[PDB]
Amino acid sequence: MRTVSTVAELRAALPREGVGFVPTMGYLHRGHLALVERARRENPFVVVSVFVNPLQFGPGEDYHRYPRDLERDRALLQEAGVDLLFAPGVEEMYPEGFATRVQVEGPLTALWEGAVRPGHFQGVATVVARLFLLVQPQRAYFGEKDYQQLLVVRRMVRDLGFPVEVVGVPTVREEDGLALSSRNVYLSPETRKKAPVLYRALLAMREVAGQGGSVAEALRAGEEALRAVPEFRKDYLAIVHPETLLPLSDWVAGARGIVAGRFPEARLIDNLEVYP
Amino acid sequence: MRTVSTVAELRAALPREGVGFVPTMGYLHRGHLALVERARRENPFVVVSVFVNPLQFGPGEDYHRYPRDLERDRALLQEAGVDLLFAPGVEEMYPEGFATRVQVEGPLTALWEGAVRPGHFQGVATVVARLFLLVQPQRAYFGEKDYQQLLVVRRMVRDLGFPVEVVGVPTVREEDGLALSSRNVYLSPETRKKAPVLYRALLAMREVAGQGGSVAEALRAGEEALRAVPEFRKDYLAIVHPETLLPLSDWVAGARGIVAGRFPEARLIDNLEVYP
Ligand SMILES: [Cl-]
Ligand SMILES: [Cl-]
Ligand SMILES: [Cl-]
Ligand SMILES: [Cl-]
Ligand SMILES: [Cl-]
Repeated sequence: MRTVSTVAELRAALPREGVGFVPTMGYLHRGHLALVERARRENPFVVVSVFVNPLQFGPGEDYHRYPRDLERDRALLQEAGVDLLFAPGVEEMYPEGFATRVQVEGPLTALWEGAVRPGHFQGVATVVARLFLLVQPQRAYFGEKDYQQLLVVRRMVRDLGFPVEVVGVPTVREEDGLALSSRNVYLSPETRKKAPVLYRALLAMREVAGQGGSVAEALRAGEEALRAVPEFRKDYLAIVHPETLLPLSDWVAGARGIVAGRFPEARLIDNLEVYP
Repeated sequence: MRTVSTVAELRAALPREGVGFVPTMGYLHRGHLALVERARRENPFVVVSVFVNPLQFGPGEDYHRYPRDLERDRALLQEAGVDLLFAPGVEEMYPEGFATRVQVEGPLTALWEGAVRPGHFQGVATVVARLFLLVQPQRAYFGEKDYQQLLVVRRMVRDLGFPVEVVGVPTVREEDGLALSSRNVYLSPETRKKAPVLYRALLAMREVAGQGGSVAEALRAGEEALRAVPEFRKDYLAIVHPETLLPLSDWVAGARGIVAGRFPEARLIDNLEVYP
């Protein structure tokens, strides 16, 4: 695996065909590797980027606190069979004079995570657009854990016409169900025990949906699950349309349950298909 | 030459390399042809788009009356040796659900045209980004007459990483100096006679610059020239830095004289290098 940190070397190290791409912010875990394997198996050349993007971190968030361990990532990727690792510095990605932004507007970015993290999706859209242009991938892989982000990237791709196939990969979970996330390291031993509540709430809703319950009844079951863990401050809990993320008035194939909230030392999010 | 109106036909007809691209809003004139000849000479495959982009027009502007005649444009491009003409409908460029925008921030889009036309450059950046992604050109050609627009496109390309070489082509003018423009068709016979005043003012500033006069002296000469035509209501007249568009206190190579204003039936703009 060749490691590069500049745009110049990146472009020269890239073939024009069969590129599978996996954008990440470093401090990789079992979950990221699932994306890399998927990419490795489907494309002759695999590229993974590691870059903590300042643009998607807003006021009051964890930019400087974000987990960083390049050598650990470089060793993990090298072993995963990745051909190219792009680990640029902030000034390589955003040199002096940088002033362009890409943003998906409307309900897709105004609701849920967009309401809790204003400006977050503009930062994501901007860095993804740039990465797609620098890498020119045939396929790009994203985790379903960040479902809204996945839809935002798909919308930007469809709207602007990027010739990139965006692939969503199922969420990797711990035995107790806690979705893997680099931010889980924030959790203390005690909070980690309560963390499974998000997935628990989501399962409660899927259960009602399977028993023939209404959307409203499913939401109630989910609310109750969360209420049992007051330490968890809920941001939102809903059952939304799989493509528009609008609250559902009735069930539709692919109905998505989404939840988010925060414990004192960290914020967590999760989602799951509740119907059928 | 072949004419296509859908993204599907476009992508299927495009080669992977050697594409020279000229984006336009139609109702072509000799000036557009200069861009086309430049692209034809420097590239094996030439693509021209004709699309009046609603995103770059304001509510009180001329979107509805903008000159349109695809047949005449086709005949012209046919003789010019163009390979592919992309003439999409609004529905094809911006289908239901379209919600993404691209914008260059800062003084570059806030000054001059950006102040007179709020949101104009976001509209330009957005459609150009999309056209670049659909066409995937090696080189894209723009007229220097819309100098600020040329810089904005260059900044977007530089920032996002578009593998596109943006070529600026010198302005084509009538014998009396008026820069050719599709909107010149709005001018009444009497106004057309007074319209050369913008170019005259620019020439007056270059004259002073060439004689060793100061920037301030050059501006006075330009203002005096404009005052000869009271029917012309100036938006701005300045001598600016060629890259930042900031007003100059002293001469620098590439110093650009820029002017814009309105006649009752049409708004005109023009610019010229006044130094050295
Ligand atoms: Cl990540
Ligand atoms: Cl983040
Ligand atoms: Cl045009
Ligand atoms: Cl316009
Ligand atoms: Cl307006």
